[PDB]
Amino acid sequence: EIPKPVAPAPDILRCAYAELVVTDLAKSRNFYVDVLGLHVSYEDENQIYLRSFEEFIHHNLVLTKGPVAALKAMAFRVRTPEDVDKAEAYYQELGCRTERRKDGFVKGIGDALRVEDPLGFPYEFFFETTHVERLHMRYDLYSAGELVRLDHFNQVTPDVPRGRKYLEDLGFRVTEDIQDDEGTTYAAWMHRKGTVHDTALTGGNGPRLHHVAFSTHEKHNIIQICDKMGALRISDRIERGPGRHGVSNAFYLYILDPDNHRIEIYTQDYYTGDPDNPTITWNVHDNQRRDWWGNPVVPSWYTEASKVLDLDGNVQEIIERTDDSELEVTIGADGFSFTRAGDEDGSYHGQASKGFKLG
Amino acid sequence: EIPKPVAPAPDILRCAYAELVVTDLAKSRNFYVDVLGLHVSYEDENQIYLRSFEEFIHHNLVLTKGPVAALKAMAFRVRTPEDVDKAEAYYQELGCRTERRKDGFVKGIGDALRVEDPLGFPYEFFFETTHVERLHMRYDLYSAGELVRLDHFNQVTPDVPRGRKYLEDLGFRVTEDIQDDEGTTYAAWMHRKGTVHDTALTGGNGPRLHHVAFSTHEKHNIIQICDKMGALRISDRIERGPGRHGVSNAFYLYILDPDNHRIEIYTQDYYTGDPDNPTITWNVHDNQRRDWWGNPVVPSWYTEASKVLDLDGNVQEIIERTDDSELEVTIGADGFSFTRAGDEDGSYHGQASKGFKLG
Amino acid sequence: EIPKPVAPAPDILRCAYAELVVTDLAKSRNFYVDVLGLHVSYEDENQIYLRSFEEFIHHNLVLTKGPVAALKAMAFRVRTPEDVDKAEAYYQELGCRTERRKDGFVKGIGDALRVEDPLGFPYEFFFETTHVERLHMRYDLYSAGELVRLDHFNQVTPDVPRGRKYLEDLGFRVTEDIQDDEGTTYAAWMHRKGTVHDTALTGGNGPRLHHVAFSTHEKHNIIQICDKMGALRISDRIERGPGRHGVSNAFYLYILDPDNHRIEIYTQDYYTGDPDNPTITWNVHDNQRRDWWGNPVVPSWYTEASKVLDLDGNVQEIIERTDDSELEVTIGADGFSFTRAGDEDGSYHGQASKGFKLG
Amino acid sequence: EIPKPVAPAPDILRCAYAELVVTDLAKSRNFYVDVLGLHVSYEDENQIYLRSFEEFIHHNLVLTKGPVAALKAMAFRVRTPEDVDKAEAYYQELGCRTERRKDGFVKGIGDALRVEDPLGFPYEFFFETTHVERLHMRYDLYSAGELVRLDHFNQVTPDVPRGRKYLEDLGFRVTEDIQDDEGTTYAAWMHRKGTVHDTALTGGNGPRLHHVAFSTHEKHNIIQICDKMGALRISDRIERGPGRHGVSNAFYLYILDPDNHRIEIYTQDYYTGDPDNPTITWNVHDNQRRDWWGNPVVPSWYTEASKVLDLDGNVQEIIERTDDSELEVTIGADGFSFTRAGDEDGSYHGQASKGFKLG
Ligand SMILES: O=C(O)C(=O)/C=C\C(=C/O)[N+](=O)[O-]
Ligand SMILES: O=C1C=CC([N+](=O)[O-])=C[C@]1(O)OO
Ligand SMILES: O=C1C=CC([N+](=O)[O-])=C[C@]1(O)OO
Ligand SMILES: O=C1C=CC([N+](=O)[O-])=C[C@H]1O
Ligand SMILES: [Ca+2]
Ligand SMILES: [Fe+2]
Ligand SMILES: [Fe+2]
Ligand SMILES: [Fe+2]
Ligand SMILES: [Fe+2]
Repeated sequence: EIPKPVAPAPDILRCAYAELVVTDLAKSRNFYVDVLGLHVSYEDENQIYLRSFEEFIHHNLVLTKGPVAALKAMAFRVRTPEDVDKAEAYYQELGCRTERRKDGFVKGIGDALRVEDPLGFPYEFFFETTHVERLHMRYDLYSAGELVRLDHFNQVTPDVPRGRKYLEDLGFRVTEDIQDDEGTTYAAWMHRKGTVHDTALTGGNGPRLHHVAFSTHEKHNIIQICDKMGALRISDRIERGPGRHGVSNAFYLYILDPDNHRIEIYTQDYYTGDPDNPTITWNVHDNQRRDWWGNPVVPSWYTEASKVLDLDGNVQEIIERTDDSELEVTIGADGFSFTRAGDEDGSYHGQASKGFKLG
Repeated sequence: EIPKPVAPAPDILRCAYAELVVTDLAKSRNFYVDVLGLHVSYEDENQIYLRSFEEFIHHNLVLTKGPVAALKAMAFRVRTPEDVDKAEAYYQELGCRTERRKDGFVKGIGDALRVEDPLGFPYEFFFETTHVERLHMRYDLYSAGELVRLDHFNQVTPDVPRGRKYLEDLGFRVTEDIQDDEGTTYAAWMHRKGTVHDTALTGGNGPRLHHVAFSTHEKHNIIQICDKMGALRISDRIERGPGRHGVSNAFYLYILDPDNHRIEIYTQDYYTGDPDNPTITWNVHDNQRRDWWGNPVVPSWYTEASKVLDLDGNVQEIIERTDDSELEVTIGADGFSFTRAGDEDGSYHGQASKGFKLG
Repeated sequence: EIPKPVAPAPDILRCAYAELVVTDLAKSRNFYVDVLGLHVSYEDENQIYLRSFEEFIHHNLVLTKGPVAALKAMAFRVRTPEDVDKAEAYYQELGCRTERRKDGFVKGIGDALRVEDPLGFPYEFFFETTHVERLHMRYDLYSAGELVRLDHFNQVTPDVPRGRKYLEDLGFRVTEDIQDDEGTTYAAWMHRKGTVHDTALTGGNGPRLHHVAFSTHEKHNIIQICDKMGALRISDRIERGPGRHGVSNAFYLYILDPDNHRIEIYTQDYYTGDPDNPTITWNVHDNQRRDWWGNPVVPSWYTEASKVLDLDGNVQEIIERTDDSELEVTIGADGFSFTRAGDEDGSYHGQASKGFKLG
Repeated sequence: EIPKPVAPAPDILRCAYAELVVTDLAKSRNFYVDVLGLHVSYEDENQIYLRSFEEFIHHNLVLTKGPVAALKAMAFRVRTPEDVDKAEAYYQELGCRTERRKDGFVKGIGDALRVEDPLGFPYEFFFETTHVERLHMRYDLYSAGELVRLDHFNQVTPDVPRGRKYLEDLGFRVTEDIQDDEGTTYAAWMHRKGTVHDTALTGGNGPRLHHVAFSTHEKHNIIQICDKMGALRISDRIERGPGRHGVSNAFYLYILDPDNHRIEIYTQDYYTGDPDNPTITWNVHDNQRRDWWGNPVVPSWYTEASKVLDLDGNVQEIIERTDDSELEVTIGADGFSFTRAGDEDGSYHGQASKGFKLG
């Protein structure tokens, strides 16, 4: 569907920051800085610029006050200045709306391209950025739940193979995926920096942003987040987890900000930088693929995701998935999942694992 | 009401071991030894004797081959040889059936008393025991999921207040409980050794044994047990967890052995040895009381538990609870739970937390 | 030989708090509160009262402004009010000075007895204390190096067997000790609460206070204290560690406060509550006894310790040890230590392990 | 002084494996397999092939029986089969001895080029390697001390700047170095894979191999290695640590194999893949540069290192450093180090930190 341009792909380094529209800047500030302990690079009455403990670029998260909570841009750092020109020609050849600012769209970023990409997502490409104090040895500042890096984004899109091919052309390498025996793809993970992923597609009504993911050093740092959320009596904002993922093998947690933007806390996946890095495909009915301990996937995880904006700041039209639903085929009334393939013991039919059905 | 005897209670030091009857010895061995890493002190075609990493007494668990899987004895060590006589007098005055074996009921234990207690539970009291090599610095043997001590038992009984009074008289001090505003007690925790408990009472049809708990050093050790069960493709034997308890504050996991005896893995509760240790009462509707992160309590946790035997080796008849059911008042069709008292937001009506209903 | 009184010992529960005299109260506040994260129960111009994360009694540590930095009192909590009576009668029979104050010596303590004990140490015994908010679930307050309990004191005294027998009559049970093949005892560890110790004797010139130890939950919380002191550029106040102890098997770290009072951080020793708990004796020349990894023991650890005060607030006269010196016999010019008993390989003559002499 | 070739550099992915010659195969196997838990990919009477938990290529270490313990090859994987031709051309232009084997030098490596590089080190470049089962989710085989990846090499060489420029032409990017005000360089670290390093240069008599480094997931894994070595009564084989590095910010430990080959265990350094990644220069006298906590650097760490072999299997002649010795300027009789720059308090003159002097 999406052809490969003749123009060369920009050389993408890694996911770098997201810009999220939030409704109430103070309430968001409490969440990101007071609960989560992210580091303020800059803030005013309109925006809060936040970085992780080990980051030296200006920010990993920008929160912008607005009327409608949404993703405004997912940004990728490119290797050279010229790569911003290479990105522009690329998305031009594709027929996508693009916007170039030599001065950047946000503080702490220089020359940048924003695009409405083929999947309806607002991507940013940029090289130039304001270096700040790298806080990686500032143990006087370290919190028990310290967020040390931006790791990845996850995008909800109807047709996964279509998006996958397009990301592949752009230079992302696919590391794992979820399929069924009848040829349906439910999800795919792909990378540039040599971790399991820098972004990922999740099958579903799209464009929507599923989540943004930050890394911690150790599993006990993720346990601390949960513990702190209990003490602040906000455990209702813990959406799902903690657990160990099947796909990626990372220890994980999903939480929800004031505007229901989903944040993932993530640690200890594996190295993927070799070009013949072996791929891993999971069957959708495998009850260890998402939570390795067989714990049930929370139904909100499959249905809820953030709005995304176009370049005029307007919410993008959602298109409905027509391929089968992961929720439905695993935990819905006609779904099933298994612990050992072909074994009736430890399998679930028409309900989730651990004795639950959908609420 | 169980009367306080005139006879002095045995000075109980701690929970010491449990004797569990199992149907297939070889399968059971694979779980406790090969999966969980417990250390064999003795075995034959009929029994397996197992101790934790820091134990010096002969064993913490005895698996005994039998035709019906059940708790045969929950054993407590007492401070002196003389306390065994005390225990016999005490139980006789209560009108209970007792049996005394000067050379013990199981290997590695000397003079012992077993009783059918007023709650219908098979308790043992002993002092004499064969000292073995204490493995506390045998780091050459240390597993990534190493089980380091026996921590507690947990008992299902229909009338908690009644059992509580009897256990206080016996010298246990209640450290935490769960109650509602209408007079109902759903569970109680009680100790001798200065941790949160040596046993506890869980409201339900009983006598049934709810679980036996072992401790790890660190939270990562419990994570590894989950990870290993995932690798062995027996995640369906993970019943509930891992999580942070409210009551007790401990990190925890619950897993099911081949006869569905429930085992808890536990770490990092607090010191309770001062005689005026503050008692903590939780409301039964508080959705952070069992799992602090608010994850739903799996239904089987409330409905399933092991049979217990009398002194003749027959299963004790089960007496139904008539008091309110914790399951029903919190996660049942007319149930209710809350995150913040008096707040509707993050409350649950007629269902479980995180988007689930009972399957 | 200190005689055994006819009067019964008081029932001691555990070590409870220390009172340290400090010379600059602001400078000390910065260390114990800002660096270490101790929680303030009460403060004014003259005194700071601090508790650990899991404590429900008023405080574990009192910092008292004064002219000469010293130990003012090491306090042990007793099981009942009448144990303070037993304590007074006990020490009086011993011929020791006593002072009783019905309203206590520091805020938050009630009826209290302080004594100049047979070894020159200021011991306190009390029962009454003001209960405070137990912060054990206050994870919104939890530091990456959080101190969770008061664990023990360690005293320096010239004649270890003499002190040992006195502490034994007083109800403490020896757990581990250090001796040589010539009859000399160098150190002894003894307890009431069922951990390795509540106090301990280190041979040397005394009465002096070697240290006060606080516990953490996990090994990484001790690592963080080190990492924080690095980031505050006060690494010169890390005296020794971190490491794994041979004796006690605890993970450990020694640091120095503004007045050189030594503080230990400690986690994960083993259960000692059974009366036949197997005692362990190490040879003084075993290079794994103090640090299990063989790392050398810093000479200041052997030579430096705090002054103690008598009941009139004057520094106790120091009596010189004549028994052999641990320092000299192990790491001095004619000292010796071994890795494997009998083996010349991995032994050290006239120097420290790992390639070092003493400066 | 090493000129840049006109021939394009091979595209280097990462350090891949080391081949070490050992004198007693059986004893070396005990150390690497039974003590350290590395995984066998192939073994016979002459050689052991070992890999780390997360590796998919054939091996990360080859132990080769032979007369003199030494490094035989340090191998880097390249991007494409063609990069092997490029490396041959590159080194031929340098005037270095080369040897090309189309079916490789060791099992499970295909087309390979070995060389005697300008510093005298036997480098290998390959692309082709036999894929093996990636053990990253094999938690049934995970050890409490698990080694999860090969992270880096560290080479000892007399002229750090000379070596630095040659590695830079070869595509390695410098991340951190150690220098003094007089203009001497003592040490430099350089990468390809996006971590602090794939190889490093330590100033000293060379060519020697300083160490081979493996990563763990968490800091506790490294503490387990030290605990297990105390239990095996081989703590004398613990050379240095465990510690937090200043350079790299990684938690670390140095141990010694039966042939005195040094192994580093290492975790949690930071991301370096952006092309403008800030370089960090430390002053040689800063006592927090090597151990962040101020612990002394063991002198053997500076003086001892492994012989390396030329292409005929003969040991390479060692050239003496004429630049200043890091040992002598920091811990030698004329050296010094500081905690805070310019502050004499926490400074050390003519000795090491923590009250120690050179052995
Ligand atoms: O004595 C302590 O300090 C302690 O906590 C336990 C043991 C100890 C030294 O102090 N040790 O070196 O083994
Ligand atoms: O981070 C992730 C990796 C694995 C995964 N999953 O559920 O296994 C989902 C996930 O959230 O996708 O981005
Ligand atoms: O270990 C326990 C402590 C707390 C608890 N719970 O679910 O809170 C249950 C529990 O399992 O009872 O013994
Ligand atoms: O790997 C490292 C990192 C830093 C370092 N150092 O002494 O700081 C030495 C090495 O062996
Ligand atoms: Ca009610
Ligand atoms: Fe994710
Ligand atoms: Fe329990
Ligand atoms: Fe101590
Ligand atoms: Fe290194």
